[PDB]
Amino acid sequence: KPLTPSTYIRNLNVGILRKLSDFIDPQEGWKKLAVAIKKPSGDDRYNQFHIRRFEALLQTGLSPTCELLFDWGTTNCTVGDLVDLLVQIELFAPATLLLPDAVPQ
Repeated sequence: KPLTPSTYIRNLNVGILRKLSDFIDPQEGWKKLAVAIKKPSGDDRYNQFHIRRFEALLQTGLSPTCELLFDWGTTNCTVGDLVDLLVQIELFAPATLLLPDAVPQ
């Protein structure tokens, strides 16, 4: 089904998750995203030790972006939330992957 801002991250299909990984895992994109995600209190959702755990996934050939999205997706955050964060951290390519109309041009 076509993505909308309301789609939950936990419902994204394998294909889109893998492609998001291709855009976000390189060049510490996943770490920019991980640091940017806030709890409702405004506090960081992920501390340095959470981030180190995601980092260690490279190198068993695993994707930190996937782990991050799987974990964060347990909060019922949405494609809209993710696109806001991607625009904020200037990872425009995966933003356009998900919601091309939501991206500043």
